[PDB]
Amino acid sequence: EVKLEESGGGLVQPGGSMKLSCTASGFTFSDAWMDWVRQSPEKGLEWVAEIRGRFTISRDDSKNIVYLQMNSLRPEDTGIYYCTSPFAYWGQGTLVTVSAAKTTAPSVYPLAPVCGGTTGSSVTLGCLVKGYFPEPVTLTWNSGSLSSGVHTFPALLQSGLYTLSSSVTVTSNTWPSQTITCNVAHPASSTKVDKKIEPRDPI
Amino acid sequence: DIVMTQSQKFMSVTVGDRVSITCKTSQSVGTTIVWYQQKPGQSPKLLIYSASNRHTGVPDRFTGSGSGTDFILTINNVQSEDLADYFCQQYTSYPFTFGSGTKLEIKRADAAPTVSIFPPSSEQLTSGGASVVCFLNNFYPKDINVKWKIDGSERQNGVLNSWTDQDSKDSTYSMSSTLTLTKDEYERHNSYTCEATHKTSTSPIVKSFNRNEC
Ligand SMILES: [Zn+2]
Ligand SMILES: [Zn+2]
Repeated sequence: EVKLEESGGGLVQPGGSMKLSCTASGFTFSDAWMDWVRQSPEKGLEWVAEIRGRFTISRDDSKNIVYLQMNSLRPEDTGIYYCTSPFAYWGQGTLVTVSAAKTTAPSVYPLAPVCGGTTGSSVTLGCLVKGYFPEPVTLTWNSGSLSSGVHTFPALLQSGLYTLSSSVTVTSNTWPSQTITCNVAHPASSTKVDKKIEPRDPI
Repeated sequence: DIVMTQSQKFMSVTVGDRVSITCKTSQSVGTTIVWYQQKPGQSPKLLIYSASNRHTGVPDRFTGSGSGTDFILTINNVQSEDLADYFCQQYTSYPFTFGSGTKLEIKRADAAPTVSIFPPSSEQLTSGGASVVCFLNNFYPKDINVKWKIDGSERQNGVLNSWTDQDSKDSTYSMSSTLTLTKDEYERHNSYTCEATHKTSTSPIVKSFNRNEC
């Protein structure tokens, strides 16, 4: 069977360099076409040759290894880089993150409903997690006891820092009698925050 | 380089139906077309090559057709395990460019979004920031438009919209829209509005607040 396996990914700063490796087995290495394709939400699937100087493919003198040397990297080069022997054989993909951010803890803000009093049958609360790096953060409600009616939204890059939010919806006769708390944890900064959601008051 | 266009980014299907995914090449490529299937967290997987030649192990429900510039991947009797992104690719000219992708989704009855708006928290205002958040939850179909207004005028910059994946239980979508402002900007203007336009209503759904009110 054919096996391709990438390595050498991770974090790197803008203008920096990184060399990816891909070890191959199950065929005669020099008889095979070996290439690199990257995937991002913005650009989709791209052959490294489409990005063009900055991305150069080479091979090991003896071993079954193909390399991808990446230079002068930019934030837009962030994505998953696949080793491939076209068309059927692909590695697992390795994540390359290009960013100048230092490790930064999230600011966690509770989002209670409008002060006026939206009331109605149901009530929706929120929890805003802003300005953290790197990914990921884990967000739960009431130690994970409240899972129904929850929408945690994927993080987006805002400036050079990540921001995400989460909504939770419950019947109007629960909150604020039943306490509701979003629990946010960020392993990289060693921070675990619990923010209770409380009704707004006049300024 | 040759441009491969898949006009549909999302398609909704019912299990048992037939679906046709289109691919268009910017140049004549004969029948040098490959189709891939990609599930989340996995590499693309080869389905068809030479436009219509099915790869080993692929169910015969998958059929590729077309020649020249217009190609079609047809999935007959669609099953739940066919939910995935589908990509076309040409190999008449290197780089062997990929299409933009088409995700298969579940069809359901139309459902209006539940909209709720949230002014900046007290604690954020003390830290010197001001974000206005709008949740639009549990709607179908996916197509939706959100407009932010400040004292009646539309506001375009500083807006980030984040979609959830389709829900595995009720097949709906949810969206988060965040208007980021400076504190001094938030404290100058009065009215803040979140307007949602969706096919379930002729009129847009409007949620708003005034900064000084309660
Ligand atoms: Zn060969
Ligand atoms: Zn061949």
